[PDB]
Amino acid sequence: EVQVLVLDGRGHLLGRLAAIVAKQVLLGRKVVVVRCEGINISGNFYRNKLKYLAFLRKRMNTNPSRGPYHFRAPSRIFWRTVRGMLPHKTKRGQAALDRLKVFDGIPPPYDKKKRMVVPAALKVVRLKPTRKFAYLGRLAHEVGWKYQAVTATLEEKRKEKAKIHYRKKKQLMRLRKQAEKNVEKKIDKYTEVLKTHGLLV
Amino acid sequence: VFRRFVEVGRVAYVSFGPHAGKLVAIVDVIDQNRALVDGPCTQVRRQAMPFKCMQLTDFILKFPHSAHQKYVRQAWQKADINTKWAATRWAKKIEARERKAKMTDFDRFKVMKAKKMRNRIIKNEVKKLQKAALLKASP
Amino acid sequence: SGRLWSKAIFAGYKRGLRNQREHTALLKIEGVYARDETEFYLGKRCAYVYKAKNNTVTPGGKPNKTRVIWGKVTRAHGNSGMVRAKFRSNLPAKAIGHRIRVMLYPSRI
Amino acid sequence: KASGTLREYKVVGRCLPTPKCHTPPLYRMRIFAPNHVVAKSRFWYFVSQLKKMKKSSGEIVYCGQVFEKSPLRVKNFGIWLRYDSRSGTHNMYREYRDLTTAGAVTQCYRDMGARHRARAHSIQIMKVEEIAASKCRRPAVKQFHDSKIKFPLPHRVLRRQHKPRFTTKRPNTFF
Amino acid sequence: FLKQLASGLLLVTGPLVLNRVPLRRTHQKFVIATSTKIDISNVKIPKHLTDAYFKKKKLRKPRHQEGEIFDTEKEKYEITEQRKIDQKAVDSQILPKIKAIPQLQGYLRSVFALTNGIYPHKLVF
RNA sequence: CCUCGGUUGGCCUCGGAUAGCCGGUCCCCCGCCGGGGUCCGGUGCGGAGUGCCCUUCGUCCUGGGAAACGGGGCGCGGCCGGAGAGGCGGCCGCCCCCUCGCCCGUCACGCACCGCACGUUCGUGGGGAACCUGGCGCUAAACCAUUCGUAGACGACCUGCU
RNA sequence: GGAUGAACCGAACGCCGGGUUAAGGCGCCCGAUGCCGACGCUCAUCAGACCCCAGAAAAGGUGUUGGUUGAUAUAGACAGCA
RNA sequence: ACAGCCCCCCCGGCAGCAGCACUCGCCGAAUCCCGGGGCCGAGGGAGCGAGACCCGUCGCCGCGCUCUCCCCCCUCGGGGG
Ligand SMILES: [Mg+2]
Ligand SMILES: [Mg+2]
Ligand SMILES: [Mg+2]
Ligand SMILES: [Mg+2]
Ligand SMILES: [Mg+2]
Ligand SMILES: [Mg+2]
Ligand SMILES: [Mg+2]
Repeated sequence: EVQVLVLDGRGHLLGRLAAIVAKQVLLGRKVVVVRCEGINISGNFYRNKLKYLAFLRKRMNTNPSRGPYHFRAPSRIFWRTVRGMLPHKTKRGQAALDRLKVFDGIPPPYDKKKRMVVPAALKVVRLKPTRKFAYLGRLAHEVGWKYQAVTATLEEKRKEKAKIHYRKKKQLMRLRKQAEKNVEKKIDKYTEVLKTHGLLV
Repeated sequence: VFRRFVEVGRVAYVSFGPHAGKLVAIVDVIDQNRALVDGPCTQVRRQAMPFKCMQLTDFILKFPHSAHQKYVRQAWQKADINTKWAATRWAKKIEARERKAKMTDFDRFKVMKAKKMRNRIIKNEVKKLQKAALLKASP
Repeated sequence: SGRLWSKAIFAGYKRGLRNQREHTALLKIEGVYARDETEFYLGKRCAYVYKAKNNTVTPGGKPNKTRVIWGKVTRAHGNSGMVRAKFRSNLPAKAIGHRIRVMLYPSRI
Repeated sequence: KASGTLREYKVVGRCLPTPKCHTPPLYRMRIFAPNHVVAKSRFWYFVSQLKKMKKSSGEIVYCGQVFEKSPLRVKNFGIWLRYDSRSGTHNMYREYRDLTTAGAVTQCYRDMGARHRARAHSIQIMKVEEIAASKCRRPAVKQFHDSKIKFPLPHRVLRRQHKPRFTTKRPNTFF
Repeated sequence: FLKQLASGLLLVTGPLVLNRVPLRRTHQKFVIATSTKIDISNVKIPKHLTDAYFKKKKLRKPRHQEGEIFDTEKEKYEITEQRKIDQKAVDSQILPKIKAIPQLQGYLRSVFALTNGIYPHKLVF
């Protein structure tokens, strides 16, 4: 689409969400993934940590400063996964990669906006309930990410402010329902039209 | 925790497949995945049917398992499932979806006008209620 | 007064893995995500509208920067609402991931 | 032999008449096959194994599909078969619940492929029989012999995961 | 829509008082037929309203070969009194049938557009 | 003027669970709002993103409804909230406007350009030189050269100079 | 097509447009399953993942799933406690 | 029995019939009609006849009407049986 697609990374499987995001950005769409510390990986935490430690072991023997750059933030981990699914060594792939933004937590541009969900990448429907999974935030923290605590604190503050906003919205909606109850003699003429054509059961 | 159960006489709504949008009664259970299924008044002849395309309702009919069409149809007609289903909120939501989908361009225009006026009146009343509630002053 | 055309994305050319047939293009029409929904758009005119440096003549208007490569939808592609399009000239590769307008012009309804 | 939804075929054949017996005996088999061509091929395979017959030395006088005489009734099927594993041949008795005999045999082929990696060319179905619910031996079949059977559908996974592909609401699994 | 002409072009008049569309030809390939209809039976479409009637007229270029003085005159198309009379005659008997059903005149005054949520293949016209 | 083109309404946000959820309401506790225990509803999510909002032909006579405690100000001044990348949002006081804009009707008109494409928006777009027009404001450093030797292959670096 | 490859699998070649296939495929790279695909099996702190082909055996497992044969049991099995 | 299920009947009757209540096939001398999208337009003297003369509306194939006469139904001679 023409606007930015904001995806909440909580409860989403890494590779599934990354494949969807890669196709979206290749189709010329701006995608912003927030709360990348909430991304889940199937398989138990020790196995996933072993996978990332093997990735850490892969370095250039002659000069590690040139070698593979092992990014420790969950946002950068997800970004590298999407880059793995993109043709990043061509101009088209680099433009597609530039169309993607990743964040830990939800920063101020996007904490006041609705966030989409990709059901085809959700753990609840893609994973059996008996299986074990790992949290990307915990994996990143125990492999070297330094900002798990401050991100948690800022997320708690954001959740408090969102709770206040939601209480205000519920009060407004209650008042709207009361208003619809108050005026119905002057409303039933259009309510019947809406009910006839299927809007507003 | 669970309130709706797969059992003999349970009425299920067909979500997809060749019989989508119809009501059926569960006559028997086969191998954890299929059910012997019969809609005698909703025009679904007896056949096997997977549980994945079923959505259980709150109606349960009282007939023995693997009874014939006669007894299933009498159980359906007595305490008519069709009228009760049509009265439920589920079926009228389905009907609202259908009549919204089959709405023409002139109907869309008329709905736009009616919704415009309705929303404006409701918004004026909401503003009035907000101003009425704002006059709170008590130590 | 209104958009009057369906949005589509130039996804790419008809291709194998290692061969590319640039004479026909693959279009992703927005909101069309199944093959059975593509029948409406078959035969519809489609346009790749872009801007350039020099002014060109505009039919029924003053010259401006706008240029068009005209085309039309030929058949459905895949199972997921892709369509194939033939344009008068093969689409430039810089247009991949950009807007194509499906114009509704040869209406069958 | 590949598969699909198998069908039952009554196949009747005999040897060609010779100046040793003018009326050779007729032999009948039940063949579960995708189609009548495969049914005739399997009939010749089996009668070549059992009697001393060949397709060239004999003929098939009948090959007709056997329709299920009660496809509206759930019933229990016991299937005696033999198959070649990677390191031997074994006889098995399996049980299934189905409406049709051919469907039960198809279930058997899929289940043998799933549980024993047995391809359909390794499997010889030697007996299929409808059995009473009191003669069943497999608990997975016997547990459905309840006049008051009752169970919910606990964790209903969303299957329309791409319509819509992007949404605001997370799916519900409880219904 | 009123009638198909001899060339297959439709003759339409979304009445000029409603959306400024005169008695005018159009191509059936480039229109969308909606489901809403009015009963325009027993109205009198004039007989002279034909393809020859609606065919475009031109002035250039007799008595002039090389252009040194601009021949851009007459470029202002003129609405003929005959055309105005025909438009009035048709509209005077189409309009009462339009007013016979509620807010069809508002529907005809409005123009069609594609909202970002709506898709032409899912729309019933 | 020169150059770069994309785009063709918006959604201003609970936390989340999934072998469960969502909404509303009376009694207890804590600052007149929240958290618990009841009770009442909804749940193939209808307080529904399979959704919601806005909705572009424009005017002129012209009546009925909605409102009339109402909308507009690139109009002034003040206040508050927002720091994770606040680059944003909200509320008051004064002034100046129209009673129009929202629905259903009456009444006619507008280039009706004589079938035809790139139309329709963001948009007073981004970037660069330059002319005119006013008001309010500013009058600096860096480098070389010199010097230092905490430095040094050369660069670089640490320093000093009414 | 097999990522890659003289020999494998498909198929042999003038320059092109349209249609359809083979072998092989259809999460993303990368065309195509964005099917409300079917039935099961499997959790690996070296999982597994497709001819040639690019790594493994004997031997084990009270992991789990089927199957064969035999045995005991209301004349009360089995396991525990005495 | 205060539900039902299976088999044989002394025998069934009605409707429908590989069903427009989407349970399970193979087909078409036992097969026809209509519609939509896409790509294409290569060729260029076809006249046994007038003795051609406006550029051969021509061959094969399938049809209609007239050189017979009654009527019928709409238009006001034209159209349809
Ligand atoms: Mg190759
Ligand atoms: Mg290889
Ligand atoms: Mg080709
Ligand atoms: Mg591949
Ligand atoms: Mg693809
Ligand atoms: Mg038939
Ligand atoms: Mg030619």
